[PDB]
Amino acid sequence: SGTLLAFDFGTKSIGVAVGQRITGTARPLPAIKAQDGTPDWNIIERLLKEWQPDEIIVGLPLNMDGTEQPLTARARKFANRIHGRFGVEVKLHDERLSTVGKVDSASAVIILESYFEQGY
Repeated sequence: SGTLLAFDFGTKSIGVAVGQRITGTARPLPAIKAQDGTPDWNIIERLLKEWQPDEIIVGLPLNMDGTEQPLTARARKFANRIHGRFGVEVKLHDERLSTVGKVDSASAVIILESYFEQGY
């Protein structure tokens, strides 16, 4: 299909974006609340049945030198649980970021756009 979902892990909120390869674009969906990084999996399940993504992307936050940040490990755990519970291919995409509703998903849109621009 060329349809993809991206998630921006957070402990209180997880951003969501849906993207289309055919048109090469990404757009935000309403963020998902989390309780210490745990969402209401029914929401994630609904998104997967509704969009049938060819694969899903999860941002792997790192430092500008590529070292791991505090959330890196949680982000990864989150990524494995999606894959584990749903079987869809999940891909971690290095989120190299620096210290410088759908609006709460802005970071998920950037993660997905970057993933397309880098040729993945």
